Amino acid sequence: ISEKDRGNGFFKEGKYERAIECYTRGIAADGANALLPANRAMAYLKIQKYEEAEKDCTQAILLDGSYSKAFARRGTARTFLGKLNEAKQDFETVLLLEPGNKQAVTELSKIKKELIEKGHWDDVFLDSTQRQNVVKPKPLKKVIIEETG
Amino acid sequence: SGPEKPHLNLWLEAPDLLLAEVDLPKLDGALGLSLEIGENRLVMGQQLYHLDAYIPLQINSHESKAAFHRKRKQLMVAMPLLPVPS
Ligand SMILES: [Ca+2]
Repeated sequence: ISEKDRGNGFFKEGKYERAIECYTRGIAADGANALLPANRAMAYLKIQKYEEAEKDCTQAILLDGSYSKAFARRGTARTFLGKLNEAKQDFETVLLLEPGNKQAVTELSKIKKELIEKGHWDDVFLDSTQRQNVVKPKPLKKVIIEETG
Repeated sequence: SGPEKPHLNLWLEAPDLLLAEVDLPKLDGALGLSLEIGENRLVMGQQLYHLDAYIPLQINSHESKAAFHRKRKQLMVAMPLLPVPS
């Protein structure tokens, strides 16, 4: 009977817009619960409403500052919106709340590579946390050296 | 006299991403600087600096990129790793 439980039913059946109605009704009847906005952000993702999904995730994060799944959904949403550096900061937060989260490790590689491809070297090299994973030191390949800063 | 071996920083930013940081203070500008990356080797070559290092990891040379930071006088390398054997 819970408006969230009723919304989850439509969600399993792939009826995404009808689950949002239930999630909206559940939000307007319980603004403190962080499950409802995160659930509605997940349904927004299923219909490529990435802008609307980011706000629903931030609302959930404000309510619960440790909601790992909320950072995850905002991370994918921010990638589709192009906010790569902001997406990287979310998935690295997940990696702190859930060390070894496989979705986080995968999406972090895919993001940190596209950031370097676009030239945002400092966003990767300066904000890096894994600097302690030291690595102590056949045709060759000439790699051109662009500039930055 | 001769070319000096610079200071190198290596770490795993990701399981399949290896990052490098070479300090080149006496150097300025990417012009006249060459970088060669093999499967297990890193060659940085004007003859002010020279660095011939061996890396214990499988480097994807084709998809590797580099950049000389002018403010910090550093050469930054991004070396994606090749898929490991099953
Ligand atoms: Ca709060």
